Amino acid sequence: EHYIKHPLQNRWALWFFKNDKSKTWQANLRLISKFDTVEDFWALYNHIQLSSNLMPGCDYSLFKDGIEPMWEDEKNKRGGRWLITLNKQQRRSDLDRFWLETLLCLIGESFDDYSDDVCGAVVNVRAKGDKIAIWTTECENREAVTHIGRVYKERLGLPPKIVIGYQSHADTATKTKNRFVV
Amino acid sequence: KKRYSRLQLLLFW
Ligand SMILES: CN1CN([C@@H]2O[C@H](COP(=O)(O)OP(=O)(O)OP(=O)(O)O)[C@@H](O)[C@H]2O)c2nc(N)[nH]c(=O)c21
Repeated sequence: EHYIKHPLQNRWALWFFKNDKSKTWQANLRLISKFDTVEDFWALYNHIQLSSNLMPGCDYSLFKDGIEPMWEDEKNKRGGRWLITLNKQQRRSDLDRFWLETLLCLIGESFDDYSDDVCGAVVNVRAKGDKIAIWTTECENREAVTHIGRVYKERLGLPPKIVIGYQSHADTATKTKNRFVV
Repeated sequence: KKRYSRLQLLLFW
């Protein structure tokens, strides 16, 4: 039809984090923008820095609107994350392409029957090694969590020999073991 | 109902 924008299943919110406003973690979160079409996603993506050009200590988070990008949210507190850990050199080679693929997985509803279990994703730019993660709502749904992990691994193009792990947020927040691996 | 392939999303860029 040409003149109609292509709507997303969900409205998404993009958040930025930098540790330069407050000594309390959550007061450093900024809501950047919300979008609910493919066209509006790309308009936003085109305006913002690549993750590799952010100062160490910064995060982007993309979460379904209504879910705050923190453990304490009702939809994250029983949940967990699939974690991708990058070495320092992968900031250059893999970080930006992995983050974009992650964004496309989310907005495109790429987890078929288990897409509702996905809450969001987070990229941490860190001097010790960058991290990307997909956050899901219930760490005890073995079927949903494992399916999501397998989709994610396939979409990043990681070979069978590379193993990724899922951690519950409850475990991450306690002073971490994997609940699942794929 | 709204699912997009990788291909589709990139084309729309
Ligand atoms: C995601 N976070 C992160 N965070 C605070 O920020 C700290 C650093 O977490 P991070 O940014 O996820 O990881 P990173 O900076 O690499 O440090 P680490 O070595 O702990 O992984 C946490 O130990 C915690 O004090 C949080 N605090 C609250 N209350 N809720 C949250 O959802 C989160």
